[PDB]
Amino acid sequence: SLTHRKFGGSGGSPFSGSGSGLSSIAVRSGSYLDAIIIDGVHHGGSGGNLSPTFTFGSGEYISNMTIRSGDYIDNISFETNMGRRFGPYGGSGGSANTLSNVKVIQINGSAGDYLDSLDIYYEQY
Repeated sequence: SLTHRKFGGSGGSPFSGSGSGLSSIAVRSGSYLDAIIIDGVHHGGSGGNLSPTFTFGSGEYISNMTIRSGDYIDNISFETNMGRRFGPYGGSGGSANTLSNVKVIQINGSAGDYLDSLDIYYEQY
């Protein structure tokens, strides 16, 4: 069943993922998530360090995700259905929330200098 969940604060300007799906993800992070790079498109600032890009294989998707957040996105980590891991990247602030047994289909959000928020569209199993 398809649903969505917002994480983080109220600031920044809105962005969207590609629209249908999600082919690759990288982040910039320090103490917080500075940026999320979705399908090669940058959303957020130029601070922090750039992660390697995670590129989803055929039949591969985000299945479990842990996000630390307060007013911003502090940390992102995920696992896929193929057992691959991304992160954790970011700091230790905020509070943790986990999507468990999902299939993420799109990531939208809001950003300025940092990644303020994410709105994750996923199938909840």
